[PDB]
Amino acid sequence: MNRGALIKLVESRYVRTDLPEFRPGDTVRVSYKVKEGNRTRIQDFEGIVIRIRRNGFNTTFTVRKVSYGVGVERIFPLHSPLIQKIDIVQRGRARRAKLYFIRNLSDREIRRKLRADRKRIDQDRAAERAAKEEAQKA
Amino acid sequence: RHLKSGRKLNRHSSHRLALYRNQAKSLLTHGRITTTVPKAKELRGFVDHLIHLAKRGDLHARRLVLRDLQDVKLVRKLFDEIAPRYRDRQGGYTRVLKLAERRRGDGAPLALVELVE
Amino acid sequence: MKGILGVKVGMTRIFRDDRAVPVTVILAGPCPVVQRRTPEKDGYTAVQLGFLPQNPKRVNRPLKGHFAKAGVEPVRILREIRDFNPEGDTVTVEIFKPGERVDVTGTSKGRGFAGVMKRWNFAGGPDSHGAHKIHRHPGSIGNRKTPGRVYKGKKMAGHYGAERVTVMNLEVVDVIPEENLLLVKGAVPGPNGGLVIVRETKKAA
Amino acid sequence: AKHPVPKKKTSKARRDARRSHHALTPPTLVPCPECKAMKPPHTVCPECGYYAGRKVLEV
Amino acid sequence: MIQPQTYLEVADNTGARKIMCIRVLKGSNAKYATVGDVIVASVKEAIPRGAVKEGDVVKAVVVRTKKEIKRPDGSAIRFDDNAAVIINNQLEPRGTRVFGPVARELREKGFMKIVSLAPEVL
RNA sequence: GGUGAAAAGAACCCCGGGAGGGGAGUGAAAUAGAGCCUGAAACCGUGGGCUUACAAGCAGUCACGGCCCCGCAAGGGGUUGU
RNA sequence: CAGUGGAGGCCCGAACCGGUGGGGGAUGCAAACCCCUCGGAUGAGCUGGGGCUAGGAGUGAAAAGCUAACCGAGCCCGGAGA
RNA sequence: GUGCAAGAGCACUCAGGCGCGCGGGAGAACCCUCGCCAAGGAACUCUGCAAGUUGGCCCCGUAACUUCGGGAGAAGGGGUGC
RNA sequence: ACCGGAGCGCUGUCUCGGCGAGGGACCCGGUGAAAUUGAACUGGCCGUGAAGAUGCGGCCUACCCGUGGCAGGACGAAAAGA
RNA sequence: GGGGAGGUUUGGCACCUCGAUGUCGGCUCGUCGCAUCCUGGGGCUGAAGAAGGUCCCAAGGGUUGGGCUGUUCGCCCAUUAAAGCGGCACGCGAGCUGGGUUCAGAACGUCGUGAGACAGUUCGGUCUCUAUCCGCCACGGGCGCAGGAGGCUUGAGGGGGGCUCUUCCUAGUACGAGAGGACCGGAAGGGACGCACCUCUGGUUUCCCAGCUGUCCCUCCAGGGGCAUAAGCUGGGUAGCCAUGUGCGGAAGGGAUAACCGCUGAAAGCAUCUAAGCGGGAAGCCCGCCCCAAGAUGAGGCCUCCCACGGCGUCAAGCCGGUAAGGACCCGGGAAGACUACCCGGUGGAUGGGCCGGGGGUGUAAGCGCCGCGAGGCGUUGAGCCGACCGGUCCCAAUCGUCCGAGGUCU
Repeated sequence: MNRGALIKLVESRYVRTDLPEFRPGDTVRVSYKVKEGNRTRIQDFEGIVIRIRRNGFNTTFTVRKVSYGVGVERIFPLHSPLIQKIDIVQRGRARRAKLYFIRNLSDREIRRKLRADRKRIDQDRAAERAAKEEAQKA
Repeated sequence: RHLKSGRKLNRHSSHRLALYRNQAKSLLTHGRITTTVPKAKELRGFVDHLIHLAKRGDLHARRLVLRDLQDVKLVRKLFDEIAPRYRDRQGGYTRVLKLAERRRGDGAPLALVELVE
Repeated sequence: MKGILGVKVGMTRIFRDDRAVPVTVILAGPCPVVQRRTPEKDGYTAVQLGFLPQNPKRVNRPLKGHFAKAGVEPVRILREIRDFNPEGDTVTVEIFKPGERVDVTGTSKGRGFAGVMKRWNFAGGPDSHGAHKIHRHPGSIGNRKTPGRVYKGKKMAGHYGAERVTVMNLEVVDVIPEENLLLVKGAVPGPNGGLVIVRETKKAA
Repeated sequence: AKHPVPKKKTSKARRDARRSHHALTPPTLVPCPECKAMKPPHTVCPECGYYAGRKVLEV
Repeated sequence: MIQPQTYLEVADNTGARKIMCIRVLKGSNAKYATVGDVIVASVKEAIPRGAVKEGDVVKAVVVRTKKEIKRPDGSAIRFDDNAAVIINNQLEPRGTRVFGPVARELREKGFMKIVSLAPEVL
């Protein structure tokens, strides 16, 4: 009855691995929702991301995403009702895994400080229709 | 609620390092060394880790041993006799053990470290 | 009017329903029946349950290995659940499907000597202005020359922590009888690695 | 020489009670393996030793 | 966590920019307001050429906290500030043109005209 | 301010780093051992006798009782459970 | 008007002289100290050295302040065992 | 000596010179001194006491009033590395 | 650096506190004091009495000694009432 | 117009304390009263209903936050179920404050020729670290428990705890011209409070990682090094600790009752809650929940484990040197902790240091190639380093051993 971690990870039935790769660069598109008096809705929440607090199980992120007047920072949990959630434009060069400082002063200097990683795109294009080769053999 | 994390103490960061690093320094310098019991225990932990890193000889690990100690001389002695002997004795290379009396003149439990190959 | 032993495992948040749940899980453990208690011979109604079997040489003496049914000893003794009487078996979890709130009785983490500030929650004073002298002192006690004394059980500068605590009423989220897990709404006293028992609660009639 | 001030002479008996808790406690001992000496428990007697053979240097 | 004495703006065509908060309107010592909550308020300044003059003690339905309130969906969401909309003593929006995002927590307080006007329900 | 009639004021050995003791030896006396005549009172303490761990008190007094020691007996002493 | 020159119980500010506000200190480091902040900082400035004025007397950009750690009249000494 | 607009300022440090005449552990409250903090910003309080932000230098830029000297560093922003 | 009122920025002054660091406090070895002290075998309650009780009555409570810690009282010590 | 109650007002007396009883307000901790501020039970009504009015009963719980004044008080502000009154050396300075007050300075008015003065006023004004006894919060040691040792325990007797609001539905019906707007029962959400924990939320983490200037040092360069606090500055942060966070507690229900309302029923052919007889009926009362707890000297009960003089006491109680179950010392540490105690591990051993894996943090390092004169950039790469969390490991520290221990009153 040792290995307590193992136990607490055995009750982790939820195996959300069907989510793409995301890092303190950006995320972009979509999430889930509730709204209606009885469930039913899907609202699309994009934006530029922020924090990644990790527990493997609980682990959640938070996204900046800015609106009309001012912005909002939204903390999303990595493991169930978020449905597909799947990102769009990744980018990054997260020169630091802590995007608090943008919550302060950031407007045009948002972009000026948030760089991009073509690298990742190249990777996505690799895994793209090389998965067409798995639609052939191995 | 505290000491839930634990750590042998007294002094301060500056002197924590200073005492660890220098007692380690003067440790490998001579090989077998007398001191106080607690200082002894945590010291031997520290320099033990240092020697497991010494098991390799790659630049990075070496300078990093010099982050703690000093003489590249002492790092030659490190990586030329000692560190290559425990080549197949890994984890735990310190024999610190108690001693009779206590350091009279203040009443304090004694201990002593060894090479341990 | 029911019960079973256990030990503190996790505290997490299982996304049950569509609501997150702070969830204490408790390894209830296969706690075997042994020396029973009747009110004709003892004076009440309880059952003895040893926790986890780890006992050989280092046990020694009597054993309710004697009893009539053995099992040697756990590794950390046995306890008595009042109002209890099974049916001649060993027990772990199955006796509780979800939907059955239960009180959870466990030891509590220890805070050694507790300052009155972090015990009965006091002010201490001002963060300047007056004197830095008191600042975090329990203020004053009773009146002058009458009372003439201090109050027996007055909230004071003393100990807090190493205590027995019974918590009350928590939804048993689910039961894992394939192993030994009993997951309920998160709370539970003590460290993530200390003994804790389960007992059926009192609500309706 | 301030606020708290002993109001009366404490009794020699009282003295001897507060003292009744002191008592210069005795230590304990064990005999040295393969020699005749008394070292403290779990120690390495100066001249004597454990199973290894270290120190031994008393003239 | 809007507590008595807190400055905050409000997003309306109403013509009132920044109000202070008097007595959170709940428990007889509640003193802590979040989304959906209602504060008594004291207008410290506003848009002149109109109504809701500077000084008016007003009712206010809070729509934005800077310390994200929890969510049963596991998640949580905040804004960049602290804000409300000026409601009257009948409890109702004295504006007609709200500005920016507010929280669906408001629907758990069910003030639909505040929702139907919100151009970013979260 | 007082060792002793007298310096005879302690050679030798012993433990001991010395400090100081412990046999010897000095004298009537070392209970005169060196700021030592005669050393009282508080004052700290070594051992012995009596009693004390369900009890509320100016600390004693009256009586009963037990426990310990002289007394031929019968009586006396010290202590303290009520 | 432009340069120049470089006036000042001028300004910011070390040394140095002050001693505001909070804090510590309170049988103290200490019979006034220390810690953070402080006002002046070429002047009616600060100071070394040698000299002078004193007890109803001095000195005083003045408080009854200082005159040797207690000054509405020092200090010791005497009358004086008021 | 280097560095900072300059400086007997400040940081490190030359030469020189100490480690402060109890130390060893533990790592409780309350204390001393010190740092950081959500959302709120004087709601604290006799009082913004206290601490805080602001801070160097260059440039841009400055109101009522006035004895025309001042007010002025008024106030409000920009820059600073290599 | 003098005494009111206001505002702006800023902030553990506050809501309302949470954590951390060191130096004490705690244990071990060496050194080791003060004011105070009628004697102590020193409990609450309700009464009493030179009107404010451990001690006097009445009742109830209380196994014998400490250590860390808290200041109601012992009309607490200090100052032969300013 | 009368008679009382209480001892918080203004006061009469001058008994304790002048070889000293620190006189106002604020703070923190409270508590006791009930003449009740709110909540709960209700009678009377000029009580239709809602709301109110007064009087009974009843402390269990609760009794907010700001402006102005040193202020107690009091007016206002927004709230409130409600913002009670009173005592306790006008509670509380060997707990804080030191705003008020009456030290020495100075002033305005003011009286006084005056020195000075004023139940006038303005400004400034040193509040002492060591708890000896009772007391009070916690932690042990001594003996006890009329065999000995380990584990499990009954609850004698305590301590905590108790609260309250809002809409929805019954139903726009009962009441009522209308406006208004219900009782009876049920559904749901909130505030303050207590309780335990860290998963999420968020703060802390004193060396876990990254960045940065001056400087001196190795060793020239990259690379690192210490001072810049008791981390030199910043950007981050796991465990642990934490409220802002999380889950719960009050309850439900049982028993006699308070005020009050009912039945039968005489005394007294009638009537009457009463005299014997019943029933209903409070947030109160005893509970039921939470916790301490056999030093409950009354020292309880349950379960197992243990050998009979061993050599003295010859009778009647014991004495003594070693054993049996056990227990101890020391050790290894600890979500246990001032110390002590408490717990677990002690070579038959995963307790701790180290090593290896997971998780976590930081976020691509030292070096090497390539372009750029270069600052650096590009690759090397989600790399390096790894504090606590999770485990696997005898690698090294828990060796060896010592000591205590029933030898089983009596009727």
